[PDB]
Amino acid sequence: PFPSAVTIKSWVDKMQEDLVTLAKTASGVNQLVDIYEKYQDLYTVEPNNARQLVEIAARDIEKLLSNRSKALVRLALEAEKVQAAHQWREDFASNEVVYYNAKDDLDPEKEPGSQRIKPVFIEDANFGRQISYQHAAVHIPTDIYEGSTIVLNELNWTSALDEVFKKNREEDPSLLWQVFGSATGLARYYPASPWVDNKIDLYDVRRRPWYIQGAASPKDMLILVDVSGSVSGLTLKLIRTSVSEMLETLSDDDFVNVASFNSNAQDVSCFQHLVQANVRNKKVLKDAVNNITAKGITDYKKGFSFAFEQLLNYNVSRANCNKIIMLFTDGGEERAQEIFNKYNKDKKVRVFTFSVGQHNYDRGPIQWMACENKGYYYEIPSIGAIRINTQEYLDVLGRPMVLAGDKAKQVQWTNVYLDALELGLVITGTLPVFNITGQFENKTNLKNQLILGVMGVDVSLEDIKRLTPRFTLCPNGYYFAIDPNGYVLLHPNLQPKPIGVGIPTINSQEPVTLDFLDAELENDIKVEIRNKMIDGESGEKTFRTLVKSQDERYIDKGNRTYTWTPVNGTDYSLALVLPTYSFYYIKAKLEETITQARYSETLKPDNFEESGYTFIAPRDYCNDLKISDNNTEFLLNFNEFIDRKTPNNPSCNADLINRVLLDAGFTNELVQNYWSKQKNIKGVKARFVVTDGGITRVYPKEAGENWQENPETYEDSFYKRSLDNDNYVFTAPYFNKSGPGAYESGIMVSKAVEIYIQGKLLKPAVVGIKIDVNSWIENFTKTSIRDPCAGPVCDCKRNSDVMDCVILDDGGFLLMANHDDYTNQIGRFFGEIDPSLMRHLVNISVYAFNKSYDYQSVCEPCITEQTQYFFDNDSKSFSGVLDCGNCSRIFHGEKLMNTNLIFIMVESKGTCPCDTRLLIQAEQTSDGPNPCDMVKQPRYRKGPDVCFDNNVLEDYTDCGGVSG
Ligand SMILES: *[C@@H]1O[C@H](CO)[C@@H](O[C@@H]2O[C@H](CO)[C@@H](O[C@@H]3O[C@H](CO)[C@@H](O)[C@H](O)[C@H]3NC(C)=O)[C@H](O)[C@H]2NC(C)=O)[C@H](O)[C@H]1NC(C)=O
Ligand SMILES: *[C@@H]1O[C@H](CO)[C@@H](O[C@@H]2O[C@H](CO)[C@@H](O)[C@H](O)[C@H]2NC(C)=O)[C@H](O)[C@H]1NC(C)=O
Ligand SMILES: *[C@@H]1O[C@H](CO)[C@@H](O[C@@H]2O[C@H](CO)[C@@H](O)[C@H](O)[C@H]2NC(C)=O)[C@H](O)[C@H]1NC(C)=O
Ligand SMILES: *[C@@H]1O[C@H](CO)[C@@H](O[C@@H]2O[C@H](CO)[C@@H](O)[C@H](O)[C@H]2NC(C)=O)[C@H](O)[C@H]1NC(C)=O
Ligand SMILES: *[C@@H]1O[C@H](CO)[C@@H](O)[C@H](O)[C@H]1NC(C)=O
Ligand SMILES: [Ca+2]
Repeated sequence: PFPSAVTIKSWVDKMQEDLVTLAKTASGVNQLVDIYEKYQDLYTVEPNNARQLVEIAARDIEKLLSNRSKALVRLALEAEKVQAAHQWREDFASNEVVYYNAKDDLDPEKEPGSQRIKPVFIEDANFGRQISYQHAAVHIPTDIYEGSTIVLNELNWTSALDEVFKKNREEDPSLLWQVFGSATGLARYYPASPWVDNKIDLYDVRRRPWYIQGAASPKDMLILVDVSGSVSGLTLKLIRTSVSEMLETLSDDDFVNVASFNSNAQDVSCFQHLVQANVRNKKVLKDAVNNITAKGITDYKKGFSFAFEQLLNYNVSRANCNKIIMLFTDGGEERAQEIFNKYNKDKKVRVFTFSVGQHNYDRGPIQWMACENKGYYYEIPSIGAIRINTQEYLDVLGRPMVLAGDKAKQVQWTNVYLDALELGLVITGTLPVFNITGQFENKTNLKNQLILGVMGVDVSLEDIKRLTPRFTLCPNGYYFAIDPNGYVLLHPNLQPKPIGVGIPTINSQEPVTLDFLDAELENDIKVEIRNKMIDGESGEKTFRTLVKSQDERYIDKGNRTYTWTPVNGTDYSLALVLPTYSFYYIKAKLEETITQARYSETLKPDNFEESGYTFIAPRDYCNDLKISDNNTEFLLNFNEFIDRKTPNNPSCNADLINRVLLDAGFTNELVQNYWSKQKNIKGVKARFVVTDGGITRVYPKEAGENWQENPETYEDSFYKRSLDNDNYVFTAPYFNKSGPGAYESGIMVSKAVEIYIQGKLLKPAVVGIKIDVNSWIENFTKTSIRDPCAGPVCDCKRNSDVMDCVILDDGGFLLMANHDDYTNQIGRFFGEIDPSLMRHLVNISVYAFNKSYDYQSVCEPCITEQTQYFFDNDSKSFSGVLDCGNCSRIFHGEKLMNTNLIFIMVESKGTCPCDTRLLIQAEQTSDGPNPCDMVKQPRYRKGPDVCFDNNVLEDYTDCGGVSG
């Protein structure tokens, strides 16, 4: 029969007592506590003033960005002057311009006016590529010829930029790239490196996001696509491709909507008013455009009366400047003067008309439409012209800002994106270069209304991470930065991968934009904090929050303090996250050389046998010291650097080395004093200790090989979980993996060491014990059953036909069970085993499911969706019958004290046959939030407030029709 409540309570208490006493008397929690207090005077406890740390880091970031901006300013000034001094030569001798071309074979062994350079590249670990500091490299795309009179002249006058490149690199030796995009297509970057290796190069500097950002202002684009009968065939395909390519030239500050009209206008997609050009809204628009079919009779007066009306909707968020209309058609007869005179008579909306396809229609009304209203006229007769014709409109948009003068020259930083030359995540500062030919004397201003190009300097996210040190903080603490759009400049979750836009269809260029709410669990307080950081305010917030574990299988509850201050002079805002225990940290004392030598003796490779297999985190301690992926090489390197020259050396971080050696001494003292006394423990497979300061030691040698955790202590998930929890934490092993299962490695349970210096609280180290599966299962079996209770089993035997005994963790994964096949399935989620039982537990509020979306994830032909189950009711007791289909199974669940395990004893599914749709806990490729519903309630984003959208001097006489 079903055991009584007092009997099962006693049974759970016995199992608890056994496990907790084994863990406490095997891993020396009190032992390390006593060691830490009684080895005082070798360290001091220093405060962590968040208001000071975040301000210092913000000031450092501001200084770095000002350094990066001064180079742009001086480069732009020099380029403007050199263009002002240039003479337009036409007769170029075969050797008059000298450059590298950055795309020629280095060994040709062999032009109209150019002489190539054979440069020398040695190496540079700062870039990873092979670079030359002697001269700059020029990239000319495949389409544009390098012998044209328009390209040779720039190849000549831009040659003066190399001196300023060298001057900037010698003033600030940390400059990565210094690129000068040109209006003709060529790009000049200072460190001479070969271009990226069918290998055809489609790169065009005039389409990169930084160039587009620096060449114009945020736009309000409304593409108007003609879908009448006449555009059927090749014209429709060209229109679709051209619209997609035009959508590709849009940033997050830009708002766009695509409409269509044969005889009555309609929105092409679910959007109705306007959407910002994210990576997802753009995909929605592209798919809706690719679904377009052509049928009907053209009606311009009903399409423009629709475009102008959606350009007047102010209930929604928009860039509120540069209201432009794109007309994609073939040709017609109606110019529709009445519509323009009615809607746009003061001429505040630009109109760009495109004549797509190969035909013989009247290209007359559309040229007049692009002429009367501000705009330019384009013709796309083939796929080749699509790129240039779609990218050219920025030249037209750039006139107001150049006419503004030396007021639009403001440095703007792009979103995080993967570098073209493979440096990883970078951000580029952009400064436009104006045309000042004949500036001193008021003679020429007709062609001075077009930009020469955009200057750009790249700063890597590694620099910004280096400006924010994290090793004085607890692993749970971290830094993050937010831009006005809400995306993260810095975040631990952010990874160098393109953002998943949707489910991968069967059979790097895009910016990496990850929102703050999409990098952590969304919470009500975290939205207010995000809004405050966007507004640019400084404040403190302490609140209870749910934090996802690093392994992403668990959710644990902790106290966190958010401190944020704006990076003044820059749109970005910086914030610091600190748990309560992280407010105080241990700083190692200088001590003496004898102590350093004694501590260095501990972790030598020959000393593994006594100390245990030692892991050292790959943290850079010296500039010459090189971190390695394999921990053995790094440990050998650290040993030889410490022993060979000095424990403390110039150009090395004294604090980090002192902390590491102090931790090594503490760990060796622990092991030799306590662990060595008990050579073998029946319940314990292995004893390991993980300590802040990047050292990990496990006593058994076989366990060291079995140990699969990250060498870095901060990256360990179990370490962070033990920090968050004040009780013993059990970590479920991985199931059906290449790594050894929980039969040779055991079950990992970890308890955090708590230190009380003065009244302060410190949690420097975490200890763990690996539990033998065999000892655990036999102990679980013997205590559960009562020998004289009854003939039929009152509790589970080794293989109970009826009664089922399984103990679960907070995540719900199975750690121990009576059944043999269940024990073969240790480490698996308890779903796929008794899914109806899990659904009942969730329904009665035993576990709480919280789902999220990972956007930077890779699948097999993407956004995935993850689920993470946690305990949510702190009631130690739950019972009930399952009320199964036509039946009912009785269960009782008791949680095992501190250890956090939960034992549930229920009947087998033979008794009451329920349905088994599994409750899966993995990540399943799932498309993310519907964009259509998310645009109705947008998030809060601050927007640039500097727009140059009109000047009255602007000469709109270059409309294009006349010049063709
Ligand atoms: C655009 O191309 C032109 C051709 O290379 C360059 O103009 C030439 O610059 C040369 C620099 O070596 C000048 O040579 C020197 O000029 C001085 C006058 O200061 C004279 O004594 C000599 O002609 C000569 N001597 C020296 C000191 O080497 C050429 O006079 C000059 N003229 C030509 C041939 O066009 C420009 O440099 C280039 N533009 C930019 C901005 O780089
Ligand atoms: C950035 O500079 C601003 C200047 O506006 C600083 O803000 C000032 O802070 C000082 C003392 O902290 C006060 O005397 C001023 O009244 C503040 N001005 C305000 C309210 O804007 C700010 O300290 C700097 N921020 C950083 C990151 O150091
Ligand atoms: C939203 O925009 C629409 C048009 O874009 C406008 O509709 C008005 O709605 C209010 C109340 O909802 C009513 O007075 C009328 O239906 C509309 N006003 C007019 C045309 O007189 C309005 O600008 C916005 N609606 C709201 C919610 O204010
Ligand atoms: C994720 O977990 C949190 C904490 O359990 C959820 O918040 C609770 O939701 C339940 C109902 O699901 C309410 O009864 C509680 O009052 C909520 N607590 C708080 C503090 O709001 C949260 O709703 C879960 N879901 C997601 C996906 O966010
Ligand atoms: C700014 O550059 C100066 C030299 O130009 C340098 O001393 C300083 O460290 C730089 N600031 C940074 C990189 O934060
Ligand atoms: Ca037609």
